[PDB]
Amino acid sequence: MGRLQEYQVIGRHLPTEANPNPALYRMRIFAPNEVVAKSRFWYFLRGLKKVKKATGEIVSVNVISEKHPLKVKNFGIWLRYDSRSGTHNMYKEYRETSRVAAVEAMYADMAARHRARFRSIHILKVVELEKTEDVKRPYIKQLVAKNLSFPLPHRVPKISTKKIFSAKRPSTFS
Amino acid sequence: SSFESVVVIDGKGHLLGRLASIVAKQLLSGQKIVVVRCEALNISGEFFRAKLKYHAYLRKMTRYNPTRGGPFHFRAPSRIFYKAVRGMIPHKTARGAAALERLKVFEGVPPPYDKKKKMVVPQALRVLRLQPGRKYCTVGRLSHEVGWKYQDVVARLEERRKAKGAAYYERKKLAARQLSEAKKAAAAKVDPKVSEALAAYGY
Amino acid sequence: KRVVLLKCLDQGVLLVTGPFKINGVPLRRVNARYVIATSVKVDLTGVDQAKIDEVAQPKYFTAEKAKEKASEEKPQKKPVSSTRAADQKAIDKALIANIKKVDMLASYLASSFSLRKGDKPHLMKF
Amino acid sequence: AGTINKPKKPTSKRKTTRLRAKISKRAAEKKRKERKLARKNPEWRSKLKKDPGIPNLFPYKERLLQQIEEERIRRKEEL
Amino acid sequence: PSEAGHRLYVKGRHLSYQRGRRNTHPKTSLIKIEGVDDTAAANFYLGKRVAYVYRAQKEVRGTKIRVIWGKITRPHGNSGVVRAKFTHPLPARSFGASVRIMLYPSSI
Amino acid sequence: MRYIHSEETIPVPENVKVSIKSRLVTVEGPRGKLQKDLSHIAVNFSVVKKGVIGLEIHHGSRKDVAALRTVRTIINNMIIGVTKGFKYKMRYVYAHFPINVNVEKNAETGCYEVEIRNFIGEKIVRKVVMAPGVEVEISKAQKDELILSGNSLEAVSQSAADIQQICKVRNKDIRKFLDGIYVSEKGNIV
Amino acid sequence: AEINVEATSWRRVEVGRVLKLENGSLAAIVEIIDHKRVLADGPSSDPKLATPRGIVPLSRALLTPIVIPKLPRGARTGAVKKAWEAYGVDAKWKETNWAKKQLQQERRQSLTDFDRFKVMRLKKQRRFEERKALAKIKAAA
RNA sequence: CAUCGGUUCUGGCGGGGGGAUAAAGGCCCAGGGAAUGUGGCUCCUCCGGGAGUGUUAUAGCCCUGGGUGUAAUACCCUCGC
RNA sequence: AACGCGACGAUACUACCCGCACGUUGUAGACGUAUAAGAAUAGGCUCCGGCCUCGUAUCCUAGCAGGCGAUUCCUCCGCCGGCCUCGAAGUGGCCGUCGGUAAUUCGCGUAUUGCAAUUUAGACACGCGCGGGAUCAAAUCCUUUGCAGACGACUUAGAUGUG
Repeated sequence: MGRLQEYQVIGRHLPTEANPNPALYRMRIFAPNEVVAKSRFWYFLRGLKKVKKATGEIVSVNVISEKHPLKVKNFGIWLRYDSRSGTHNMYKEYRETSRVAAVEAMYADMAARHRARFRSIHILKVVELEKTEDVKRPYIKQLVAKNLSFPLPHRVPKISTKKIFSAKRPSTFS
Repeated sequence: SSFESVVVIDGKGHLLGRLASIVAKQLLSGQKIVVVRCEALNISGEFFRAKLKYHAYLRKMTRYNPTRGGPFHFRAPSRIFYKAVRGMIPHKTARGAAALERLKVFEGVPPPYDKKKKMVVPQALRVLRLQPGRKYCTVGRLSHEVGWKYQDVVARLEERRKAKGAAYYERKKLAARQLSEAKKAAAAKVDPKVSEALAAYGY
Repeated sequence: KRVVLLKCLDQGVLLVTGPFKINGVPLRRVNARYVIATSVKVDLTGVDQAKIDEVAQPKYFTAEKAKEKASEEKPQKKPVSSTRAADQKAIDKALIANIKKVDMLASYLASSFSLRKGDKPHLMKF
Repeated sequence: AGTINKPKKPTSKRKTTRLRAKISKRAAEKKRKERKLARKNPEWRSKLKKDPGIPNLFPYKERLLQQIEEERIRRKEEL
Repeated sequence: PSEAGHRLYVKGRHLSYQRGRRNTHPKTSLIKIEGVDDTAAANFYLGKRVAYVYRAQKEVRGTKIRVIWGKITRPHGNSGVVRAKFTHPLPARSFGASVRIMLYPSSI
Repeated sequence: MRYIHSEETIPVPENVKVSIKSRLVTVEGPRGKLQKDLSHIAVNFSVVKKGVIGLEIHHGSRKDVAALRTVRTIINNMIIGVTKGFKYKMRYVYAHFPINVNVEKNAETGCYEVEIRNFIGEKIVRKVVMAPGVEVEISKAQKDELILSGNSLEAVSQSAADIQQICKVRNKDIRKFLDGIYVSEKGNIV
Repeated sequence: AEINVEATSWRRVEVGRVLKLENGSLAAIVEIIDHKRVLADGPSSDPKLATPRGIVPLSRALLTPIVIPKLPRGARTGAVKKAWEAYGVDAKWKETNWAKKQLQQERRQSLTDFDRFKVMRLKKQRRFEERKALAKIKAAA
């Protein structure tokens, strides 16, 4: 859902006389910016603990960048989405180069295939498949095969949309 | 983008609505358009849907007097394309009428358009637009099934035109071959300084 | 036409010459907003800057204009002043001598410029 | 059916303003009525929600169960 | 003899006025310049002088040819169409007619 | 799901000569020559091994993968047709009125022509013209049997179906009136 | 079993296949992500043909006939550079007709008005000899 | 046309700051590991290539720590021309 | 189709045709208003060697809006005539004469439109002209007919006859 960045958001309850050192809660949140990241932090924290924004504070917001954005990786995402019936689990896999790109591909795929919006999807886990034996979806298993080489038949050539007329009928073989 | 005196378009392999939209925009911009071979135009979707749509068009007729005011249903592919273009132009104004006077549509390639350059529009070509596996049809088949009477005459005139074009093509091949031998012969007489300067300039 | 710039005057005016024997443009004033500067540059070595400044004097061209207009208004050519002709020759002798060294430059200056089909002024290099 | 050779009267998708306004008002009245019947509805409703659980095709479900069991033992030892 | 042309201008077509869907404003005109297909190409011809040349009936001051003068102000859209302002608004009948975009005033 | 690669194999015997150009299959054999236009299905042909034709689809869906089986069976049936041929034996049975079948070969059209007479005593004379390449004979070994032979399975089976459909009883009980011409045996000539 | 199959033969995307991007630079596929994107690295010494390592969409790339032979999958920039200088990808690209067309395009767009005039004059001078040769050819045969 | 003032649209360039003092990445150093197992060895063969073995060999990859390094670049903010 | 088209016959009159002689004549709008293979797109082109993303191409493009005289070249263009050819709404090829013609180089002229002001320049159609060649026609009212008809309209007949 947009150019997403992963943030660690650490927050806590406001210190009182009973608890001078309240517990810190850290979450990894995919959001377009820090305001949305803090909003999602307060939402997920209201879903789990007796802390809201008026009674708590944000200790830290940091950006978690990808360690190796130049390495092709397989990601398994376990998610829960809310439909007309209720909340359902989905396990999906994406062959991307970063967790953020995997999450954008996830959001586009769920919007395309199940009409699920950003407001109705909970990202529960995003993990890296260390071995290719952990890959379970056949559309990624056909990509992790040995000596994968394929042609590209029927490639429509890119002709400028401002050039209306051409004197040669284009070919679709390059 | 280039302004031309007249643009001759080959209707073969083109989609009706996309070609009509592009042609109508050119006509209202002020460009003379001549579209030929309207029987070879393409409509996406398989033939029964186009037949259904044209029969639904034929169903509509004025009740009290069918000789006036009613939808006049034309069975020619050229005037089917003309109807598609006319729906995309404000034809009830003087500007739209004058835009429509800049358009000519024909079945086949009548003379002297047979000896003129015919261009194609890549934004409306069926092979470049439709996904492989999708079905399509031709406007000429629909026209023949709804009442066009000159499918065979246009056809026979097209094999005559193609035979004459084949003879022209053998002549053009001979001319190109003699031009190549002339260039190879003249490469040994032109000044090497001139040749090097042209090669450095990009020619 | 293609001319040779000699001196930049004030308020956007330029002093140019053809040379006259090359393409027919004499010593003249133009405006800098109505010219295109071609990347080629003719050497001015041998051309006398004192006479360039004498032509670049403010009343070199506009003087006696009412006199030729009143004298000429069978049609007859307006006579070129001897000062103009002598300065024209004296400036353009060394200019033609410099131009004839570079190949095809005399023919390039004698020829006129015109836009052709496909010629896009926003993509050209001059 | 001989639809292709002889089509029938078309079904118009061009809705009327009367129909649009009436449909909108009936929809709003239905929403209010279902809210009233929801407030008056005597069917039992569980406070807790039956959680769907963890998918079987998640490859690290065993490691996640290890983590949950370890944290449970740690919490029991702390308590 | 010389076998060349004498064109020192770029061709253009007068498309329409500045308008919404319904309301048109004749004070500003839209011109499609030949070969200009984007805003970066239109930026070269911002500020150039554009002339609409037409022919009248009565010969006035030695000619039957009239000129409406104007100039290019700003690009329009993304496809190289430019906006122009003239001394008098161009005729509505000239939608699709030809105009001359000259190369002056020059920054080259 | 869009499958990256799917392939099928067709073995070719030594007598069979296969020429494929622009999805136009021409199969040559001891018995004759067959030709078919498979340009309506996106298939890439190759020679993966000496005497094996390889069918492949790249980036196709499940339907595009499944169509290769139809292509494989069609080309295999063409090979079987040019090698061994196809033969449909049909029987015509009657209750009271004997059915008269006369087989000729119209030479100007170059095709066989089957003429059926005296079906349920009807005075009409039914006539079926066969597809080119289909040879019809009256079997001398058995009683009231036609034999349709050819290299094209579609042509032979369609001609047999046309013979079976042209002799159909109307406005009568099919439990009581059992007459007609029926396809008895389907097999190969060799 | 005479089998005569004349079919299309596309170029294939694979580890070692050299791509030509829209800006004119070159890259090599080091790992295939999916059927629409690849991971590529252009470690060329020439700045014009160089491409930083990263994701290349296959829509914005062209399949060159140059394939680096025996290149491991996922090899880093040092290994791809070693294979590049070992195989001589730059020289084969210069021999490729695509780069000749691109070089002709740069030579045509880098012309000034004096250059265009000289091109016209020398082209007429060459055209004189070509016209004489064509007239001689048509007269003889 | 030139030099200005008010408003505004658009293009380029030179700096500064921040984050994991970006993350990467290149080149070195020290360990560890695996296969979509490189070389080698073995077995099948249509001898075109497959199958098995094992950790770099006649390819390489991944993980961890250190140096160049206060590296560059992206992004955000900002000073000007 | 009474604002679709074709063939044919006769065409008085300034009416018809040819040549140049020009338009305060008209044109949804000349400015190089240049460019014929067909066919396929999970395949094509070729000169048979190879080539194919790419029309970002090819042709043409210099001279008082383009002169005069040479040096030089046998290239390109145009008008006529002959022979063929072109019917989808009909036009190109070859040959021959004539005229023009920087592919190379040079001389003489360009000014003064004064620092920009459409570069009045093309095509088609129309009119007024002269100077020549060609041809001497019909329709309608009226009388009549009844194959027709409210009236118009329609079928006929009216010039020497088979009236």
